[PDB]
Amino acid sequence: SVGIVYGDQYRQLCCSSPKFGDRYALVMDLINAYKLIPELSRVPPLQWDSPSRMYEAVTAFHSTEYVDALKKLQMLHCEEKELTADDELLMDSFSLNYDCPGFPSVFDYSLAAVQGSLAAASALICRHCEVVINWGGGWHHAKRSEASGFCYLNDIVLAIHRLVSSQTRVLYVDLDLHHGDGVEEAFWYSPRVVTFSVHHASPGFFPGTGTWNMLPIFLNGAGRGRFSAFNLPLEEGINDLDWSNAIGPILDSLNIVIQPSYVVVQCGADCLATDPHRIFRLTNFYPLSGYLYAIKKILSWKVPTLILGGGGYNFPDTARLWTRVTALTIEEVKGKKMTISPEIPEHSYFSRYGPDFELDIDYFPDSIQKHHRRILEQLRNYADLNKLIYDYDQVYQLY
Ligand SMILES: O=C(NO)c1ccc(Cl)c(NC(=O)c2ccccc2)c1
Ligand SMILES: [K+]
Ligand SMILES: [K+]
Ligand SMILES: [Zn+2]
Repeated sequence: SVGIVYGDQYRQLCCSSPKFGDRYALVMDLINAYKLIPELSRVPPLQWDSPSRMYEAVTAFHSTEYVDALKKLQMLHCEEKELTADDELLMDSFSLNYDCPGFPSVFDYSLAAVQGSLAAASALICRHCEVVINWGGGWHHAKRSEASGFCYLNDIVLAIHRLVSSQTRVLYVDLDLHHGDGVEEAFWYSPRVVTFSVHHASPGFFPGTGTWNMLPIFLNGAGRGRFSAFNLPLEEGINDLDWSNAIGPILDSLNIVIQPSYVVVQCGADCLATDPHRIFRLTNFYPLSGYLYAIKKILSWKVPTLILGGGGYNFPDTARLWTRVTALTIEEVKGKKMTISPEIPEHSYFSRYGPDFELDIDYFPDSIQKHHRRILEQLRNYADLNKLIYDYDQVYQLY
C-alpha cells in the first residue's frame, strides 16, 4: 500500500502561507482529478495529547527557545500592534525575518508539515505502508534554532529521527535544486543517517553549502559521521539525461553499500525547466524526467520509503510533476498500471493549467566524472570506517 498525507485541516494550514499559497491544493486536487486517490491510503497528520507532548516531539531536534519564539511570532502576527524593538531583536536571533517572515498562521503552518511527516514515518514503521507521500513536507533548510529558506521547522529531520530510533540505517536523498543543508547538518555526526544532496551550487547561490569548501576540499561529516554526508553540485543548464546519468550510479552504489532500512526522498520541484529559478532543465516527461528516473530507481530497491515535497515555485508545473511521481509510486509499489491522460481533467483548478491544459510541462528541450571518482572514494572510506561488507568492483562497475 502507498500512503499519502492529507486532511481538510491539513490542507487549510498547508495553504496558509504567503510564499506557497495554494500550491498544496493544486497538487492534491490534480492527484484527485486523475483518480489516483482511491489507489492510496490516507495517512492522517499526527496530533498530540498535550502541549508538553508536542514540545517533546518538536524539540527532539529544535531548541525549546526557538520553538517558543516561533509560537510567539504567530501570536504577534495575530494582533495588530507592530512588533516592539525587543521582539524584533528576539526574532532576528533566530533568523525569523527577511526570507522567513511571520504571518498569522506561521507556527501552525510549520508544525503541520511536522505532523504530516511524523505520521508518515509512523505508517512505515508499523508496516501499514510500503511508501508514504507527503507533498506538504520536505522543509530541508530549517536548523535547530534557525529558520532558513522559508523553512521554519525541519519535518525531515524529525521524521528521520523517528525512523532511526525504531541496526537501523536511513538513506536520505535530496533532489531539490537547493542543497539540503539542514538535514545534512542535523546528521553530520551520525553514520546511521547517510545524506545525499544533488543541487545547483555557484557563487552567491542559496544556501551556499554542498560544494567545495574555501586546493579546497569537500567536507563530508565529522566524528563517527565522517564520510557520511554526500553532495553532488551541478552546473546550471543540466537536462534530464545528464542529471539522470550523474545521479543514477551514485544512488545505486549508496543502496548496495549502505543497505538502508528506510529511504527518505525530498522531491523539490524547483529543478524543472519551467521553475522561476530557471537553473536546471528537468521535466516531468514520461515516454524521461530526471525526477521519475530517480524515484523509479529508488522504489526498485523495495525499501520502505518516504517521499516528500519541498521547493517548487511554478505551482501548476509542480502539481504536474508530483502527480506523475504519485502515479509512478502506485505503479511501482502495487504492480498495477496507472494510465494518465495527457490532458488535464476538468476539476477545481482546471483554469490554472492554461493556456494548453496538458500534463507535460510546456518546454522544448568531465566535471561529473571527477565528482563520481570523489564520491566513490568517499563511499569506500565510509564503508571502511563503518566496517561494511561490500563488493568493490560491483560498485566500481556501476560508474
Ligand atoms: O526552494 C528553496 N529551498 O529548497 C528556496 C530557498 C531559498 C530561496 Cl531564496 C528560495 N527562493 C524562491 O523560492 C524563489 C526564487 C526565485 C523566484 C521565485 C522564488 C527558495
Ligand atoms: K538537493
Ligand atoms: K550523516
Ligand atoms: Zn529548492
